[PDB]
Amino acid sequence: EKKEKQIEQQKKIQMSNLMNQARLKVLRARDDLITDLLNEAKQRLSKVVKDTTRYQ
Amino acid sequence: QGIQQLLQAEKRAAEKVADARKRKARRLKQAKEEAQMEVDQYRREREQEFQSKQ
Repeated sequence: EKKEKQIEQQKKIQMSNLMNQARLKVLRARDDLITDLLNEAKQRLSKVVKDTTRYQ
Repeated sequence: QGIQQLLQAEKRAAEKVADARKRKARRLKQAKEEAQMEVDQYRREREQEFQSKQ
């Protein structure tokens, strides 16, 4: 009852850490879709600097 | 005669008391080694619990 209980407490922690890393992976991929969108908004802002009538 | 033979007839029952100790000296130990070889069922239980752990 000590071998079976210490294995099942670590088997649950092995599965719970797997879904913990799965939750952070979709959250980190969602952050990359905001990062390049912010990066795309920065490159399109430099084209407003390119023409002179809209920039002034 | 009668007095010397009655001490040898009591000596036959004197070995009946030593056989009464012989029946409780081995049976206390021949069953205790059977109570120590019963761990092979417990080694079978640890081997069976290593199957469900696998």
